[PDB]
Amino acid sequence: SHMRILFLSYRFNSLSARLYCELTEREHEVSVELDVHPDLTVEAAELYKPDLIIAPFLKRKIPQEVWKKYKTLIIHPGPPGDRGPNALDWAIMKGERIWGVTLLEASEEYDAGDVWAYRTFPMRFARKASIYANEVTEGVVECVLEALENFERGDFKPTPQKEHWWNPKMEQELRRVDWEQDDTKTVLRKVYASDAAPGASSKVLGKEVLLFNAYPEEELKGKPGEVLALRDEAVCIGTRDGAVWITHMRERKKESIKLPSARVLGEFLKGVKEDPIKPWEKVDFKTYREILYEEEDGIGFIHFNFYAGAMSTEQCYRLLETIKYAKKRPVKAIVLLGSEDFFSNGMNLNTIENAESPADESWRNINAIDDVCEEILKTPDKLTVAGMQGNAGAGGVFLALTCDLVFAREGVVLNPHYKNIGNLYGSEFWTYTLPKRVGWEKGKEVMENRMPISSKKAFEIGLIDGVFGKTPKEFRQRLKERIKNFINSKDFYEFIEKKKKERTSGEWLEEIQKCREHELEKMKLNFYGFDTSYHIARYYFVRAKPHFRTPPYLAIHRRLKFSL
Repeated sequence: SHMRILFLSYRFNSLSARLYCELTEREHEVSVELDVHPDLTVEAAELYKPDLIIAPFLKRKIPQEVWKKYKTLIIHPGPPGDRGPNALDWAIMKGERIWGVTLLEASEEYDAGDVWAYRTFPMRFARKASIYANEVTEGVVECVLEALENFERGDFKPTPQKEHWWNPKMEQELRRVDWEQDDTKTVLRKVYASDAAPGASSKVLGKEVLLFNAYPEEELKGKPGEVLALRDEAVCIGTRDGAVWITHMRERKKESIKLPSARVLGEFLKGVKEDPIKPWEKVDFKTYREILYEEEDGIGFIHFNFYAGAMSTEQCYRLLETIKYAKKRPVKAIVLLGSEDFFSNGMNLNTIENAESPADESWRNINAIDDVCEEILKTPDKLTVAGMQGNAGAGGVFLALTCDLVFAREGVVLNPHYKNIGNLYGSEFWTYTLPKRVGWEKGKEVMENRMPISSKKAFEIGLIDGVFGKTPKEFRQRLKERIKNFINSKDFYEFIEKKKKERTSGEWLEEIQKCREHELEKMKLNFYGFDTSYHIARYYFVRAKPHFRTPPYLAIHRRLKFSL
């Protein structure tokens, strides 16, 4: 059973990429056609002639002549019988305690098809994007693998829907945050239901904005809608009964992009006081903590919750400060944990796109990331560990590889390449870390591959040191257990005595410095050379510019020497 499967996807988003990994790593073939026009979707089915069509992420209705000719399965982010385009938004706005995902056949009426598989799960009070990236994606993977088994046996009959309900597209009026009428929990619900799209509309300091990435505040209080403090470019705003932090906003203009709240609001904030909290401080009330540092059992853990996994120049320097602090503590190991949803995705393209000179900000950002990487590498007397709870890509993958040990949760998706951002050369000392892990030949193959790999595949090829745990929490618990065991063994003290010798030698230090210099000269060419392929790719990505065809690297049915 080696099937030829066609994905229909609005964008090749995280769910599409997770399912791509699960299917191709089982030796099925997956071709992708992006959702551009029904005529293109029809042409792609006729060109590729799939065994099976899966639609992980649909915008347009599938043309009748496709799904009447090829078995076509649709992913719906709600339990059986739920119908409509904003299933998750409604489930969060309504406060459902149980939700689910359904794999169902295409049909004439919207979301009416017979059910092939479904999974249910308890709801978290959390951002829509986090539900989609964790509970929904894990459930969808189980549905799809189950349906491939059913499909190959050949006598499967799906289950028609009995009871069902329809929720229309959710309107902004329902999402809009009113600082006077809404208590903190209501603000949270509205932002969570709208994050990472379309955002919850609001007014702040006179500006019509969309709100993203909210956190409750318990100490600071004031008048509803008053800005009470600034902290790492997040703003804290009074609610009816309290206060809420908003880390990111987007103005409601055509050209505008999602940015840290301080950069959107700008001069309007003049006079607000920064309310700093160091990551290593203990607080016993709820508040916004971008970076958290905690010690347990001789291990120092650094959580860094950078929105979208994107690390701006300033977030890099804040992370560096915390690594430096940790390296002065009496810990045996330092563990970089990122956030539950992302380890890191590299440079912050939005803050780069927003800068007066994108090229100068790119140069600032890559040097900031490399300063973090350098500090990690030059840690002679402690174990360094990257714990990837969530996806990673571009410079974020190579940040992890500077750690002595790299572990990832099961189901993490990796993009260890730059082919989506204008073929950047990359830095982060990859010319040192990558061949030490896979060899030069395979390392070059890894960075030429534009398609994603799973953390299981990354472990099998030697790119990372282990993969375990189904959820972020389970992964953190097994990670701590495994590190705790190592640092309490004789093997750890032998290892540190060797590392102390290697990482203080002049030879090793000149080696890593030469790798940084050579990488940065290439990135300098990328950022400033006459070829501006990097800037062009960044513009299309940050601005979400639409596609007018499916590139051949996605569409196998549209490659030059394609036949049969």
